[PDB]
Amino acid sequence: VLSPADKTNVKAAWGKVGAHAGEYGAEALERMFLSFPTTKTYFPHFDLSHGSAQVKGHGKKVADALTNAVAHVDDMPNALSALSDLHAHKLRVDPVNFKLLSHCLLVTLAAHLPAEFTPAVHASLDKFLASVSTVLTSKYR
Amino acid sequence: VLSPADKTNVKAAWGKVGAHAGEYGAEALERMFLSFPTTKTYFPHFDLSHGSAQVKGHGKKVADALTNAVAHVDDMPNALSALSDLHAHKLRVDPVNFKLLSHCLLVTLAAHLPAEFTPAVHASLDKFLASVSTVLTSKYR
Amino acid sequence: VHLTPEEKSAVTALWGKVNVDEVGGEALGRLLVVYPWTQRFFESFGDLSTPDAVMGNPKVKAHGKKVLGAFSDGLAHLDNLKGTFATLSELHCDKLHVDPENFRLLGNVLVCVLAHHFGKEFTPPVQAAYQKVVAGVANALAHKYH
Amino acid sequence: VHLTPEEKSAVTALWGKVNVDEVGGEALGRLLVVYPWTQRFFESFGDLSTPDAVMGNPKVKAHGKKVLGAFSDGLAHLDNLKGTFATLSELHCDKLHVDPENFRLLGNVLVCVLAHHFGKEFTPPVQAAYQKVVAGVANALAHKYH
Ligand code: HEM
Ligand code: HEM
Ligand code: HEM
Ligand code: HEM
Repeated sequence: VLSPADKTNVKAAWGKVGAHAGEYGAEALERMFLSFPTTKTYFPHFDLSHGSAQVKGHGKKVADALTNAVAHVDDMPNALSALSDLHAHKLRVDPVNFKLLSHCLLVTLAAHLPAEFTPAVHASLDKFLASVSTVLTSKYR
Repeated sequence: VLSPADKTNVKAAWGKVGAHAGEYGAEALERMFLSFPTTKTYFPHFDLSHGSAQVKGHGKKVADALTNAVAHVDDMPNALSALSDLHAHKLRVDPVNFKLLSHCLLVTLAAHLPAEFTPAVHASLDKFLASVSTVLTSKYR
Repeated sequence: VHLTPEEKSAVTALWGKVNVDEVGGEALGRLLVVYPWTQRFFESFGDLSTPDAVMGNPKVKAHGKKVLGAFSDGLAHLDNLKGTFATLSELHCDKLHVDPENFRLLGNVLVCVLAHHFGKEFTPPVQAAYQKVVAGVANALAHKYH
Repeated sequence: VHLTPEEKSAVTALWGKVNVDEVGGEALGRLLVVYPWTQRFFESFGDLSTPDAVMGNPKVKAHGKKVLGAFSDGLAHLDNLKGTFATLSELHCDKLHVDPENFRLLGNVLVCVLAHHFGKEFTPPVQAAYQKVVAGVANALAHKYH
């Protein structure tokens, strides 16, 4: 559960992402695919090569979903229900995977926003991502 | 995140516990202490012997908080704020310990309410206990 | 896993009462119902749409019997779990890539099933003994990860 | 853990550029801030009341050095991590009873710290190599639990 401070931190940092959103999203996926190769299993029909346009496109989708979550922070389940359906009901993604992507996103943010990635913001971002993961792995409809 | 049917299942199951809530929380604690001895570390000042009156009184407390949580299912963060403060801020309980207690509670319920402990109710209580656990392990005030 | 003689006696006595044709099926079904992402591994089993469909699946029960069998094997070789489960570890880890936390969940649901069927007899000390066994089996299965 | 020559090179080269006096403290500090239950193990360190307090604690910075020294040790003996961390496993498992998931968290925060420090140089393939190292270390520390 996020503190008001958490929400503020998240809005501030995610805000600084801006139009890089998608790039950051694609980099996080590539980091995931290389570091934890088992995750590729969920993308049987993707071109997971290095400058893959498929991954770039997907990265943008992921990044947009996070922007959506930020702009509905106080009522995530309602805003992300379609994503829960996909991830939880249709794909049946093992929750462990969410920890891997969350980690890869944190790594990406650290590598790009050195001044913003303070311990306090790192803490809020981790908590936020765990919140999002919980929604996407639950069947609540 | 709990579905409306999860909420119904918990309310119904918790209803059947009723009068024995107290005895059940005490048994759950005892099961945890025996099965996962590392958990005893949080209670150095407790008599953890079999019929210890301390555990019995503590079991009541635990059970009362769960009853409250069930009653405030749509509003847990608000309802459990004080307990979150204690467990997350003051005691700094490692989150793994909440999975151990949740499991011991389910075992106690299965043992005492066999007819009610259907697959669906089991599933609903598990999610409920995970939700309580999340609240108690996060600092959000 | 080291069980005190009293613990071994307790474990054995309860295990002698288990319905070998049913319990593993109950355990496997409950895993699929309680932790639904685990269904991804059993898509070939058919209808797993609802609790009733899962619990009534013949493939779930048949498979469950195999699982129970592995637990019986472990009970008889507590001294050498890693050696006993070597092949199962390779299958689950190397071939299926089942995350090790899942091994822990199945052992815990097995415990919940025992508590369900044996109520009174499943006392705290008996559960404690069974928790050691199940942790032992889970660790042996995840050995390839270690 | 097995790193291809290419991976070991990449790891090795970056590590020589790590500020050994500071990176360990940053990593320990962030563990304490990000996963606050970990503070319970460092009560004797003093004031860990605020992120600011954690990060400026002299004991946290000093202890951080020791932790980093351990990682350097692993890097020099990827070959026998288990042998290498035997005494540290005993400390953490049987004397401190730290849940093993905590070992993985520290390994991941170190990775975050490296990324923060090196920027673009901490590429996906470099990270991949570092992940194998961090997992190997955590697995060696958790040995007594296995
Ligand atoms: C922060 C967590 C995540 C977010 C916000 C997220 C977001 C998304 C979005 C927005 C989509 C596309 C839906 C559409 O078509 O509009 C998607 C699809 C998908 N996601 Fe995720 N995702 C997350 C985690 C994961 C993880 C951890 C995995 C598995 C390792 C995963 C596997 C997939 C797959 C396989 C697809 C479908 C791709 C296709 O077939 O086109 N997701 N996700
Ligand atoms: C289902 C989750 C849990 C609930 C609902 C719960 C509930 C409670 C309640 C109601 C109290 C006493 C509050 C008061 O009246 O002052 C308490 C105290 C405490 N709890 Fe929990 N608890 C849970 C999990 C845990 C776990 C997993 C641990 C550690 C293994 C733990 C350790 C403690 C300790 C050490 C105390 C204070 C004891 C004392 O010094 O008297 N709790 N808890
Ligand atoms: C205590 C833990 C477990 C034990 C003792 C166990 C035991 C077994 C056994 C005896 C088999 C049959 C092997 C054979 O074909 O001869 C098997 C197969 C299988 N297990 Fe497990 N299992 C465990 C946990 C899990 C979990 C948690 C999952 C997934 C969530 C899983 C997924 C599978 C699958 C998909 C197969 C099918 C292989 C096939 O039919 O080709 N197992 N397991
Ligand atoms: C990859 C993970 C870790 C490594 C490599 C590591 C390394 C070390 C080292 C080198 C020491 C000092 C031993 C000595 O005095 O020579 C130490 C001590 C200690 N570690 Fe860790 N550690 C790790 C994870 C953790 C975690 C996750 C925690 C708790 C959350 C923890 C808690 C402690 C404590 C409390 C001590 C203090 C004992 C003392 O010096 O009196 N460690 N660790």
